[PDB]
Amino acid sequence: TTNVGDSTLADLLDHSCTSGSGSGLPFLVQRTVARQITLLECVGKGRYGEVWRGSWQGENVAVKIFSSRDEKSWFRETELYNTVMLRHENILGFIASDMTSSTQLWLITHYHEMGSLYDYLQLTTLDTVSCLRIVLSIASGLAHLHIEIFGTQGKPAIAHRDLKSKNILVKKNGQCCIADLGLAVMHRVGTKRYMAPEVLDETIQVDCFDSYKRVDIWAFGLVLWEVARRMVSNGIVEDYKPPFYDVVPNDPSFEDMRKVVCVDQQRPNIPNRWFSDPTLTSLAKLMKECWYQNPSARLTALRIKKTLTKID
Amino acid sequence: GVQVETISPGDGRTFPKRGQTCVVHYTGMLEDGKKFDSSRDRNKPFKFMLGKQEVIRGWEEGVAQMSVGQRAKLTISPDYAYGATGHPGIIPPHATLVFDVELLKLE
Ligand SMILES: c1cc(-c2cnn3cc(-c4ccc(OCCN5CCCCC5)cc4)cnc23)ccn1
Repeated sequence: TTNVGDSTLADLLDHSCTSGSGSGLPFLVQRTVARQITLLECVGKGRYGEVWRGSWQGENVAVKIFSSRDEKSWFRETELYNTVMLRHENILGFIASDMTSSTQLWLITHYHEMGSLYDYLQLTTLDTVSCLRIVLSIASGLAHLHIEIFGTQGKPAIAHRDLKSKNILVKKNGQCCIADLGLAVMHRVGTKRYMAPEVLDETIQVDCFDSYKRVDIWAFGLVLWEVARRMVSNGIVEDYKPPFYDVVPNDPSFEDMRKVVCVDQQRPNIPNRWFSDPTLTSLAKLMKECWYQNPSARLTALRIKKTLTKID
Repeated sequence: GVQVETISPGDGRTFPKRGQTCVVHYTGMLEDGKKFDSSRDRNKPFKFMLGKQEVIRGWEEGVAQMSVGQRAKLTISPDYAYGATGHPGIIPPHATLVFDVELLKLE
């Protein structure tokens, strides 16, 4: 029940920047809000645990309740958001983390009722404007993760390491935001389907931060392909498929992927109908420059954002 | 568990009970004095209801031992704070915490 002085989450999130004070609510407030949330309905579930829609004082929140198998993701995700000021409109907005009590680990964030891009693409087709808006916003979120910013207001470079359409949410305004920083590195292993060749054949230069950024870029190219399939041109559109759907089984093994990507050197196929639309011709070219076997040759996140901004 | 060092008296008569909202100002620090949070830095009083487990156990016992107006320094051992786990990237594992707390008002 409401009293004079109460704040909404927007107010609580806003008065929260003294350098070192984190992306979410004030550190002592996180627990109190966590324990005042009513959980309502389960909206996702997987090897990571479950996401619930909850409410706090009349507002929707998402609560991720981690499975015991994936506690290190809770710790790392919570540490990243508490240590760093990571606030961007294309990165999922962190609110609070809490452990209860034989023990539940919670990460509470903004709730996106449209759900994941993965589900979004299965339930709808896209036009030029909405396709570009989706892939640009992902590019922007990812460029922001990758960029080091200095000063009292700043953040280190961050690589994600498990970019996939299931870890992208759709906002009501039709832009997306990247979620799930449980594997992120600052300057469990990735989902196998989206692993870059250097991860699959373990030649990744594991002490060069740029290696991890280039792993993100590979995955980002796969997501573009997923998204571009669903843009209609001349009445034609491809059915939603995940990357490598035709050459690896569901839940592919590390070995299945390595054979396809590294030994046989396969890449997702570019539909020929795309070459008669200028935006998909451009997205086609963007994709291919994310999929060089030489990780150094791949486009940066800032360049993709720049290139996508010009297609318009 | 939790030590209460009075820095300035309250009324010595109005102590919070079950179902009361305590309105406080706080500055939380690590054992060596490093500030990790303060409601004074943002000039927004913090509120919690006693007997709902909304706060770490040390805060709940410690503030229950204070009377309105009182400022006191709470030294809270990890079993009554964030335990083995801490709070990643802010409170380390096995942290003793010192909170400077003023009981402004009950509601
Ligand atoms: C990762 C993701 C999230 C997250 C934030 N918002 N959010 C929203 C969803 C979401 C997923 C699916 C949704 O579908 C809505 C309709 N379905 C219908 C069938 C079952 C109930 C809901 C709605 C919302 C999933 N995850 C999140 C939070 C933390 N980590």
